[PDB]
Amino acid sequence: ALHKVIMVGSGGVGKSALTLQFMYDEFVEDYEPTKADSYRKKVVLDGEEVQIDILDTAGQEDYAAIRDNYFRSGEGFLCVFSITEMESFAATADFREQILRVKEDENVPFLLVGNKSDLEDKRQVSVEEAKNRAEQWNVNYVETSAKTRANVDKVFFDLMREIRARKMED
Amino acid sequence: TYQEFTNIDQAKAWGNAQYKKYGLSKSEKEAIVSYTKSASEINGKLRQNKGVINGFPSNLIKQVELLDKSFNKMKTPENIMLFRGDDPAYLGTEFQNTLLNSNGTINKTAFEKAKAKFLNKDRLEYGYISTSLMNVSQFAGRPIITKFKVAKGSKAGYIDPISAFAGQLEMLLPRHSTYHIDDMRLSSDGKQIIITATMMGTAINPK
Ligand SMILES: NC(=O)c1ccc[n+]([C@@H]2O[C@H](COP(=O)([O-])OP(=O)(O)OC[C@H]3O[C@@H](n4cnc5c(N)ncnc54)[C@H](O)[C@@H]3O)[C@@H](O)[C@H]2O)c1
Ligand SMILES: Nc1nc2c(ncn2[C@@H]2O[C@H](COP(=O)(O)OP(=O)(O)O)[C@@H](O)[C@H]2O)c(=O)[nH]1
Ligand SMILES: [Mg+2]
Repeated sequence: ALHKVIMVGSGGVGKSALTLQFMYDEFVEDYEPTKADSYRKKVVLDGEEVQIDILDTAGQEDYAAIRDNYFRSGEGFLCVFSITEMESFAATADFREQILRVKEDENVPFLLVGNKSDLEDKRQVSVEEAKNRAEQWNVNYVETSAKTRANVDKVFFDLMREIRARKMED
Repeated sequence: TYQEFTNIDQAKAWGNAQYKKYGLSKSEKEAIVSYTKSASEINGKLRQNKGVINGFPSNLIKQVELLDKSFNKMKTPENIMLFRGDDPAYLGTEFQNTLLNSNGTINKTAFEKAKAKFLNKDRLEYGYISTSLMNVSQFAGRPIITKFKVAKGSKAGYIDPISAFAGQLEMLLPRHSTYHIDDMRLSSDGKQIIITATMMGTAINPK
């Protein structure tokens, strides 16, 4: 089994840092903002050996045909914002709309990810507003830190479980 | 040395001479016309997303693609000075209602803070950068004036002949551009911050 994950979210939210923490258990600071890469690794998911496929999108130059292609190919989405940037939270609705427009399936595996949880002292987005949005969207909200590893494995594994459940029907 | 136009008719002559060679398509011109009507909205979304466009709706993302690619046809033939007017929020949210003294002069504390924040540093702009060939348009009265030093061969388009606001002598620069702030001073007026910056280039370079 291969579970195809797409990272989405505004520039600078931590998509790359999250991906590299998951992949190689390292905190990578200031990874090239406009650089995209794909990653693949074998994991044991609830006693079963599977592969995860992660596309860490850049997004600054992903025009209609490019983004539509990878939204269609993607099976699950980590929608990341930074808890320190309200604008990045506001933007999450846009990524989700565009994902929903191409997938025409509201039941798409999707997690809302509030990253940079170590930066509580600079928080701009309340837990209340994010949890409320997650409920409205019928998805889970998880707060992460690629710096401290907080909930990083959790979001990737939880999304995989959702992709797996969706594949089970049928 | 960077050309700096001292006369509107000369600037227009130079601009028209560049424009004549662009050979823009119908859809490219339409995207540009629409930009001149909607810049702050398009640039607002680019800034909100730090340049990421994959959440943009169809109409907006196609406009961005057309704008981006039109710069393959629009380059400056020589080193040129471009002028830009900005409002206080350009310096940051903390400057928005904070830049000006009650008598209309730039506050010296605000200025010193801005100088520490930006001087001798690179700055990245997520939006397209609207500028003018001269400093006599309606934007010349804004509290922040930027003089951009734009090198020969750089992506830069004279779009006045198709702008919804002819007379602005508009030179558009690509989005996602970095420039280095070389100098920051107060006008003799004390009413404006004058910034001199060297344009470095854009990250958006489609085939
Ligand atoms: N401003 C100029 O000197 C200039 C030059 C030529 C043409 N124009 C015309 O004016 C319109 C565009 O106006 P504009 O240049 O103010 O649009 P803009 O999108 O660049 O800026 C909109 C507002 O945001 C501010 N701003 C700019 N960069 C910012 C940043 N990085 N962070 C926070 N705020 C920032 C601006 O000062 C302005 O108040 C277009 O129709 C264009 O044709 C403007
Ligand atoms: N303090 C802190 N910084 C982070 C975290 N995640 C990412 N960063 C930093 O935030 C910036 C943007 O991160 P990046 O992963 O490149 O964001 P991306 O553009 O979405 O891929 C970089 O300077 C990272 O080092 C985090 O959880 N905590
Ligand atoms: Mg990245």
